[PDB]
Amino acid sequence: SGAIYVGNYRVVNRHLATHNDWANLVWEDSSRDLLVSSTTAQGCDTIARCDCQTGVYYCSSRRKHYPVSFSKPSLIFVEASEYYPARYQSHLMLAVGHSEPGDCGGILRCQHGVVGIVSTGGNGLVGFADVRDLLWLDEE
Ligand SMILES: CSc1ccccc1CCN1C[C@@H](C(N)=O)CC1=O
Ligand SMILES: [Zn+2]
Repeated sequence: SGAIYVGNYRVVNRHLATHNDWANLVWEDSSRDLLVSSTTAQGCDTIARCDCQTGVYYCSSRRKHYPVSFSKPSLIFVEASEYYPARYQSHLMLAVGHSEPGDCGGILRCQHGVVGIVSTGGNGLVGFADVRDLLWLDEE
């Protein structure tokens, strides 16, 4: 689990969104595994606006932050899971790293701020849903 809190927005994995998230919905995209809801309190995270390919992510199944090299956001085939059939997920970046299903939501960050959140994985790979192109998260 986990979320990004920027401005009056909460960014979560679409497959982990709560009823309160759906009842306060701003935007959702199943192909990206992302959902954004509105919040009453202002958050403290800043979004990275860059092309970094190295950063650090939080892995809840290890209680550790790991430095990683990750691919550019792309259209990647993701195996069937409890939440989606086997399909292509867009704006996904892959890295070598430990992940388990409940690791979704962990933040990947670089020197500029938050880059995205854990969304996929298995067999020593971890995939992150990018948020750097969502410029509207910085305003309103
Ligand atoms: C850290 S994810 C992971 C790790 C180990 C094994 C399996 C997984 C993938 C689990 N997933 C991927 C999500 C998606 N974005 O399609 C939906 C879901 O249930
Ligand atoms: Zn950066």
